[PDB]
Amino acid sequence: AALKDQLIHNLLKEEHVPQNKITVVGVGAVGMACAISILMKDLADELALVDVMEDKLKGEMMDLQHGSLFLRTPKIVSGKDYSVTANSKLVIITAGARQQEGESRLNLVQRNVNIFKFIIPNVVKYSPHCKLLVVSNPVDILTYVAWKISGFPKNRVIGSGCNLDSARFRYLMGERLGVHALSCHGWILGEHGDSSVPVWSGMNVAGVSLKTLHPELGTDADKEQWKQVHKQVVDSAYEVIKLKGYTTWAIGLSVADLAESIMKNLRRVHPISTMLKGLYGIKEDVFLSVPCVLGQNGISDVVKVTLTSEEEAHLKKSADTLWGIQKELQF
Amino acid sequence: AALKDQLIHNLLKEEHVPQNKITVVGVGAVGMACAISILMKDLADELALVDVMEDKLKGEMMDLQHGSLFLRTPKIVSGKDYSVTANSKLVIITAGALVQRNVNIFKFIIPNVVKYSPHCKLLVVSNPVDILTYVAWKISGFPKNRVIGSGCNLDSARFRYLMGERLGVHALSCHGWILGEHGDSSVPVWSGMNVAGVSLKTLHPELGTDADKEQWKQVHKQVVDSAYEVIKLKGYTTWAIGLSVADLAESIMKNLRRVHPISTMLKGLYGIKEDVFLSVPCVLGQNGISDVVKVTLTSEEEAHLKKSADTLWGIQKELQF
Amino acid sequence: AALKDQLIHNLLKEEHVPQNKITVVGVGAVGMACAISILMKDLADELALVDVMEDKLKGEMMDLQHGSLFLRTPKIVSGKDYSVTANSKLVIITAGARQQEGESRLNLVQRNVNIFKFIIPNVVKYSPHCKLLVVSNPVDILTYVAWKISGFPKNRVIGSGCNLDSARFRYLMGERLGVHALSCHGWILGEHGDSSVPVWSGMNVAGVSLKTLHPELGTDADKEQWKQVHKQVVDSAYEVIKLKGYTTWAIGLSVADLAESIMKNLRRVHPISTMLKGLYGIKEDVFLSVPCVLGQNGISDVVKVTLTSEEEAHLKKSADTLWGIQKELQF
Amino acid sequence: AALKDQLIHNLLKEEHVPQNKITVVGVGAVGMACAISILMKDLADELALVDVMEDKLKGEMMDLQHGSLFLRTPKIVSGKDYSVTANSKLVIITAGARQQEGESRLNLVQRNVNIFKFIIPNVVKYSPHCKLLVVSNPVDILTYVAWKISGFPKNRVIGSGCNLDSARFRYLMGERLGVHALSCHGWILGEHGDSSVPVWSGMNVAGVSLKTLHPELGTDADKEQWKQVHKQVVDSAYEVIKLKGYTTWAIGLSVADLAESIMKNLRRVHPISTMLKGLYGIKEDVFLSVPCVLGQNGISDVVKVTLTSEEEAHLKKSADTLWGIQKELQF
Ligand SMILES: O=C(O)c1ccc(-c2ccccc2)nc1
Ligand SMILES: O=C(O)c1ccc(-c2ccccc2)nc1
Ligand SMILES: O=C(O)c1ccc(-c2ccccc2)nc1
Ligand SMILES: O=C(O)c1ccc(-c2ccccc2)nc1
Repeated sequence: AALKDQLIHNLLKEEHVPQNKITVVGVGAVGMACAISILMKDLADELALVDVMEDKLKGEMMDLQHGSLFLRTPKIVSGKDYSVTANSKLVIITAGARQQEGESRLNLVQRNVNIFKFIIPNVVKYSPHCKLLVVSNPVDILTYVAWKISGFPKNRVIGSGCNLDSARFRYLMGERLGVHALSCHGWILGEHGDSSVPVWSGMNVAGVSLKTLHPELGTDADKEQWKQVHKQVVDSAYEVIKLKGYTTWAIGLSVADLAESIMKNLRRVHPISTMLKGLYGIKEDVFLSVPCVLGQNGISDVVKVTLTSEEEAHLKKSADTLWGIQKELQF
Repeated sequence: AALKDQLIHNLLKEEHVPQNKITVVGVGAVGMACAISILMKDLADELALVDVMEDKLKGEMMDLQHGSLFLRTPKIVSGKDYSVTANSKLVIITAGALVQRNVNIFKFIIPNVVKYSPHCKLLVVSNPVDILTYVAWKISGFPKNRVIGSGCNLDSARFRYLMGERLGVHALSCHGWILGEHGDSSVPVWSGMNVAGVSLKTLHPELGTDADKEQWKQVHKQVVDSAYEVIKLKGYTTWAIGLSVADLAESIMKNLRRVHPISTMLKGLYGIKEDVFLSVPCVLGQNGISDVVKVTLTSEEEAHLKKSADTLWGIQKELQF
Repeated sequence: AALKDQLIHNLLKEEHVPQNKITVVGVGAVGMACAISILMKDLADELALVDVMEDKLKGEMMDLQHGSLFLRTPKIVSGKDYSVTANSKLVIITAGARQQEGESRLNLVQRNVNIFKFIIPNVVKYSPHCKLLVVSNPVDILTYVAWKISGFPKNRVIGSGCNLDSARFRYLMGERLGVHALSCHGWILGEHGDSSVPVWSGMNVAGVSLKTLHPELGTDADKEQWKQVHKQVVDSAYEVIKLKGYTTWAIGLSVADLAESIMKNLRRVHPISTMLKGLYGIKEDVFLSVPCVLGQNGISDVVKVTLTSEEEAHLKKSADTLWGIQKELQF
Repeated sequence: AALKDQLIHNLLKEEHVPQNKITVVGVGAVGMACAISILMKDLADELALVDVMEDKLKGEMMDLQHGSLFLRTPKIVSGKDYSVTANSKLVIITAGARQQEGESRLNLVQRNVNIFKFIIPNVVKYSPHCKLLVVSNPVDILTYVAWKISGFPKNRVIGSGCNLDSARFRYLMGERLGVHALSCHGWILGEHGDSSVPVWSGMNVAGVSLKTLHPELGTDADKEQWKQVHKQVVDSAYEVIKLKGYTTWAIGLSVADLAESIMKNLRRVHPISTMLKGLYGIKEDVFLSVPCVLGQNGISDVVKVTLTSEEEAHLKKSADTLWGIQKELQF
């Protein structure tokens, strides 16, 4: 009698269980950039969104759903209750507090810790086996906080870390050199941000080391000021925030790329933040960006880059800073 | 010599004439959704963004540029000056403010567009879209095949999604057309709704009427209201409109000749005698709209289109260019 | 210290389990067309190939593997031993014998049964939960054979059936109308091949019924002879075989499209062959093509097309003929 | 009134000109692998095939056309007559004479030269401004022949060169190290074939030089025998031919990737053969593979790789042997 039933004969009951589900936590501008980038690359057969702002959340979900004709991701869901995130292979954390003025660093972090104490247990409860990917800043610290709270082995807790900044570096490199970023290679490692380390000895096109051609590369004795590009990279995000208010598109694309490696088990190497106690001369429980092999089991291996003693010292300094801070957090 | 020249021997004096360039005018939430959707579909070898808000504009450009490693569009440019848009195949208009005001705005945007891309196709998304497509058309001087309104494209996609939810199948497999004037006055063509060539109206003759126990009529209402419901929740809409626009971009750039519910100057057809744009099923390719399907309409569906034409013309009569 | 261990520090011990594995059985031209199309649509994270021709098999695997740089499917495996197919979501059967001089078509069918008696139990053993998609001809009969041998519920055994033929029909429709195949709708249903049924009443563009515009559509009294469009469809495989000796590309593309719906749980409606006893007036255990909702559990629902009395008669006759052949096969 | 005219009202009476047309010359297994890969990457709005085997040609065209529903390339054409190739952006030559015996090299080349004397003039007649991409072996010599016959400037005449062999190298590299080929970097340069040059110095993951971790890399004294990996690349085509009779998929994928850089003006660096007189110590009109910037105007720039004296002389010798043969060609 009903039209559906007149039109369609049902032969199979529902067993409905997601096979490649991704959850994004937080629907601010970064969260939604990750979401659209992930939808348009067909990485998931289901997408879930969660946030505390219920109207905003429902709106974003609906807008995405109205695009269904143009996507190959058949199920998009959302809710404040984390049961909608259940059985995710990958859960991306973009939520957090924004540093107020006068706040102080340690105080900003703690407020983010307090948010994660609510988020992380809810993620783990409904997706015990997922990979966690943290994007919230400061990423290296907050990836640690998510690791400790979730109880997950280190291979399953990832920080986007320096992934986008390495992408920005390759872009600026390509602009100076007149070739596409895809063909330009450079690595930024360590602590996300201004303390991050541009590995000059690895920068090359077509296997041709720029440092071998141009020995001054990276020093202050450089007429071409290539050391500036790293600073350009670091500065360029705050430049963008100053211009449009925030950044979204690039980080979203960045995160989708990582998600691809994970969902398809590509085992590509990305500069991302991993718990590297024991490597790179690091002694504390700290996340730093190093070239990681990324696949369906998270970070399985790490490339041991050969660093100068200065570069090694930089990583140690950041490890001390990060640790000193984490030592003062309330969990 | 410079490091670049130690690394790279140049063999050709490079001339950059973009071959598959697309411009988005307006970097609001709609314009930027179009941009990112277009970028992720690999439709252009160059993207230009233009807006009057210079800081916002430069910020959006830089943000997209930073994602270059993950894209296949080698050049992204922007500026308030329209030289940056030069030689575009397709220029998508998302800027706007009424109507005589938009006329005044378009009186600046469109001639700037035509000056730097004399041969481009125009795609207007700005509301009220049927009227502004007419405006952009008159000011442009372009023949009608080259000026296109997003029209009922998204609302059809919304309708098809809601059809899919009700039937338990993907929107791709649910067919249905919303035509005419974009918005509250649009026409849900009940007679064409079908899955796998099976008319819903033939199975269920009450489809779309008040006596319809399933209230399919409310589905069209829900479509007409959905933008409003989404704005109420998040403040605006973006993703779906951007996706629907990139899909039109795709048919154009790849000369697909797919059929879309978009707004075209339909004088001479469907009984209309004025210069107005309404959504009908249009064949869309590298030359824009070259053909339209003649939907068989009920006598009152027809009178509904004629009414929208007189409504649009009534407004269009006033304006001055 | 090995170069690998010098370069890369291992942090995890992988027990590799494929999450979106597809297997193609038979690396003839049809099988390798399915394989390349599936690879270029990023539908799987692992591809396995099996065939009895061991050299040919290894050669195809290696050729595909040499392309890994340009693909996003990290693992391509092969072997005559079906352990390589273990834990496949989807297994595509293109293996078959070709007729000799010589033998009747029935005798040719039985030899394909004997081939399936070997393949199907091996497939089921290593992938108990997979869906089966049978492409080998005659496809309605061989899909039934696979159903029977496998013991799978009907929702999981799918025949490619009239999927390609409908695609061909839509292409020829679009050539006549000056519109892309994506916007021309029309269905070829029933038994794959000569006896297939062009459902004239369903043919439309933008929801405008051609039949209503042109009541002669598909009749002998039709001055535009649209029936010849169906005849072109029925003959197109033969025509391509006369010119190039076989067909590959189109069937491969049409199979990858079915694979997409399955791997991504899209629930798109495809004209494919399904066990339809109990529907469409059919009283026998036969597979015929009807519009099927295709997803991760295979065929969950079928659309009930309104058929004329003469159309129902063609289907029933097809069911009789199919069933008649099936009783004569040795299982 | 015809059904078409009842259904569709024509508003525009317009003409032809394809905007991103690609032509493939030769519908052997290589040309068709190029074609399907190009079709599935959405690189063209029109595809033309040409070959002297008219039935085969028409068969392949039809087979591809039947897959229209599943593609986004609206027009596929073919003909023995080159007018079908008019206004191509890019023309890919995969036609050539085969090997028999008693190779007076300047014979199975001079015969290819006589074949090109027919093809290339026809190509340039209908596409005066196309880029030429030669894949036929021997590729460095045949790219020179097409360059001479066409009258084209060197930037627009390209040979596939060592592009696939580098991809194979990066694949084998990935297998040894446990990471995807996309993250494994290495270049094979110079004369395509046995005499190609593995550039040991440039091989790396994430900017870490393997030669620097492992100085013996590439030498006979290499305990890990990485020299054999290059030899394995040089032999792989022969190994695959031995197994399946030819190679197709890998070369096709590699060629489509060059086509992408051209059609989208990506300016990526690929190891392809380019007329390198004046560079790398060479003074003759020959084509060798070096890292090239590839865009909408073909090869506009070359990367100058730092070579060992041993590597340099190896390239110089290749140049002289190529010229030695080219001298003896009758045009
Ligand atoms: O480096 C950037 O551009 C960058 C990185 C992270 C974020 C970010 C902002 C809010 C919430 C989560 C992440 N924004 C910008
Ligand atoms: O139907 C909608 O949701 C819809 C349509 C157009 C627009 C739109 C808004 C501003 C500028 C251009 C276009 N927004 C929403
Ligand atoms: O309709 C066609 O073109 C068509 C369909 C199936 C097959 C086919 C041939 C051998 C093995 C398996 C399948 N060939 C051609
Ligand atoms: O290296 C290879 O696998 C390889 C390269 C070229 C070709 C090739 C063969 C015939 C015509 C054109 C190109 N085959 C194999």
